Amino acid sequence: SRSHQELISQLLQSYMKLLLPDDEKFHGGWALIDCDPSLIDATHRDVDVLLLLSNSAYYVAYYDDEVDKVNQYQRLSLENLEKIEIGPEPTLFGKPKFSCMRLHYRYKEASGYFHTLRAVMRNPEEDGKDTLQCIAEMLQITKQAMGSDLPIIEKKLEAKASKPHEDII
Amino acid sequence: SRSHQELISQLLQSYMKLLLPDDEKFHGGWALIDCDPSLIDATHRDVDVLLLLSNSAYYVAYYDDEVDKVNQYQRLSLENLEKIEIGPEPTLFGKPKFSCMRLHYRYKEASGYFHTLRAVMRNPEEDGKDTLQCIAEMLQITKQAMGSDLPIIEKKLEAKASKPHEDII
Amino acid sequence: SRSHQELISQLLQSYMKLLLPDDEKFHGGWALIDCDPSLRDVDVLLLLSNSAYYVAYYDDEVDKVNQYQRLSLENLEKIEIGPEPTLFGKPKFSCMRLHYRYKEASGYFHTLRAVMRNPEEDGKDTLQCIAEMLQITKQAMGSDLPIIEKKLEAKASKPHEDII
Amino acid sequence: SRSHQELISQLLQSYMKLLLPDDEKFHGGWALIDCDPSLIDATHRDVDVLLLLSNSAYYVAYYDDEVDKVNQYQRLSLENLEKIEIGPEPTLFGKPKFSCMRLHYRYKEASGYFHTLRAVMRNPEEDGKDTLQCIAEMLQITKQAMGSDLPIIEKKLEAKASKPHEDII
Repeated sequence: SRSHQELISQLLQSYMKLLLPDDEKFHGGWALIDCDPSLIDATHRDVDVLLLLSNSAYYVAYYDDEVDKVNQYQRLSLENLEKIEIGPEPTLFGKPKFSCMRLHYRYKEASGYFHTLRAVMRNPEEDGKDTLQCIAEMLQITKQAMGSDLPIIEKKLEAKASKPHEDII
Repeated sequence: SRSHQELISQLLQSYMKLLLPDDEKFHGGWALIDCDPSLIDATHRDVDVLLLLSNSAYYVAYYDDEVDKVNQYQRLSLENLEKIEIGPEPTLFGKPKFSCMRLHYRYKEASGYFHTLRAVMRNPEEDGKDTLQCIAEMLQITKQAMGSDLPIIEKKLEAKASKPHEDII
Repeated sequence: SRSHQELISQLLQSYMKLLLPDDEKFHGGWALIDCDPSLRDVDVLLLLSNSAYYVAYYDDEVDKVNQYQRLSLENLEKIEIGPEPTLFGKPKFSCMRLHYRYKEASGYFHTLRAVMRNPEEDGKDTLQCIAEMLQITKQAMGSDLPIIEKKLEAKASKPHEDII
Repeated sequence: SRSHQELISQLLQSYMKLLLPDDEKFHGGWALIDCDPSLIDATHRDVDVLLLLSNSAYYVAYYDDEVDKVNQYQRLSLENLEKIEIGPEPTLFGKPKFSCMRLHYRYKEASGYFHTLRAVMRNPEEDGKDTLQCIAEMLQITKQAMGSDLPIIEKKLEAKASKPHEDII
């Protein structure tokens, strides 16, 4: 009775209804990599990051390095997204290799909390800046529909780690 | 047992795993609206469209207006995406308001198949062209990463309908 | 007798009159560099009127023009903007390809890039802008002009011939 | 003997040497129109303006309405160009459809001197903002290699005329 299309369709419906609250509607989603240098071990390893955008919130979810699972998750209201900075990666040595985007957010009435992300670039000689500008512009345009401005600022990224990230529902 | 946070994270990883085939990775996804005049009824109601991009394919899902679920679903290999056109909407009379994005694809080795999409915008004084240029750009580099090319063309859009779309897994 | 100023204004008047035919208005002009390999930067002057565009190549060691073309906007088929068709490794910068009909034949094109001071600068925005003026100028006078973003082909244009 | 192409070649050569000082190289040039109410001849028309850019200077020339003749000529050093404002034309009433470009220059250590220009080309449909943005971006990129930075502000333009312009060599 039920066809492949009907099954994959019903799966899509159910999962838009499970991921987001009833009042929220999907706008955009991007696969990204964590750009902040972590304080763990030597071997350089890409941390997958998922950024999802609705009409009223943006979602940041971090993936475990080796296995397929989510280590850290956050639903963040758009009003608390203060500013976006886009510029050369804050490496601890060498020339910056690519661009990263830093999303600065308000948490428990405080600043110093930020996510620094870059796009998955399969071409080594590709900057990645265009992709991040596009993402920032959609975050901006969406926040503006709520009635609030969001500055997108081009500048060199400060080599600093943002206040410990806590999980948020 | 598991916390509220643990369940949400689990649902998320499971979703991203089910959404695409084993070998594919998610790159990006966007909520859009069908831009071409559809021939069931000639009225004023937006047809919602979901566009997903993997490393090897893009996915187009049309939603029923009455209910929040699919009416049509297509997985389309990136090899078959011929070109993208971006210009003013093909209005049957008078001034075109917004820009639309036309994705020309090859189906059963035949051409003349296309999706015409636009962005959902909360500012009537914004043509949405930048949002569409961004999406086209990600489709372009993704295809360039797999070895081929994808022309993005700025021109006027022609006042013709696409060949009927068929569901494809 | 005339002043320094009066002479300067008269020179400018005379120049804009001499630059183009009686029935043409100047719209825009840009200093560019040849992007294609030749069979040392070659300076290129591109000029735009209401009905035509002008391409003039400069010799590499002397201040002189050695190739000059007036091309009607109706003969400009399409514009391609994308990374330079290099013969080695990574393309440094974007180039703009102006495809034109010459005596009812295709395969003729100029590949040009912007004069860019900062080495960490693509120069794509500058070229997008030039193409946008060529587009609207042609559209007001005649047919539409496609601007295509893609990777440029590693082919060489059909030999350029001079047009008055 | 000398061919036609040879003659136009030496005409182009000598004249790009007569217009500019010996150490100045032509970057760009645009035909524009005065947005501001004329002060020399009060009545409303479309005063032709030529804007030329070299590596160290920009040139502004006002043509006479009836006969083609330079009524006002200014060579202005890029260092004295402090800001560029873009946005709707300054009217006394109602809706401004097209946008203008206001270049503020410092003259004899004093401010309040500006040129308000708009693009010649357009459809009544388009505001002409994109063109002026491109010009602004060439003036910015040129001055910056040479000197101090140049901000481009998007804002409403008062229609406040700018201190009487004096001819400069």
